[PDB]
Amino acid sequence: AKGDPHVLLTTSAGNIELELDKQKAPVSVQNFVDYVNSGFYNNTTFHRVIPGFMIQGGGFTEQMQQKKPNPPIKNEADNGLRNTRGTIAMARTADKDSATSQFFINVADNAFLDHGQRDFGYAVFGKVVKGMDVADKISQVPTHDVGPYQNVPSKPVVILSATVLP
Repeated sequence: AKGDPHVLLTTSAGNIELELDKQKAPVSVQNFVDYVNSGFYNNTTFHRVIPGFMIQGGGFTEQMQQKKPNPPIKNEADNGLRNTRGTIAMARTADKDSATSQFFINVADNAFLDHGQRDFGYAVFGKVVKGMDVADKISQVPTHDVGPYQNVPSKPVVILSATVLP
């Protein structure tokens, strides 16, 4: 949510500004900023976009090659932050402590993703402060299947740069 560092994602579809919650999600925020500061997210894509749900990125190139990330981090989904529209959270696999570089932006209120009695859920670590219209736009682009992935934009939506703002 409202934490401290701001990050600008400049995409081929427009700009999205993030505010990261360093107080509630210290490990997730540090992890994310290290990826941005190292240039990791430059030329990755939003490889999975689902209208009325979310858009996910930070892992693959245009050619759907997967970049090699750093080691996985502990899940901070029990920090009280919820997966409401306009928040950013960490994607992961089956194990709760499996998140690496991939993140998603909620374009709707997705409470079934929240930490709860049935599942540990997905860690929220910031919010979109500018450019939700862009996030909406990206979620609505034509998609198709590539390899084992569905909902891949037919025309790649590229993160051309990601930078921590002063």
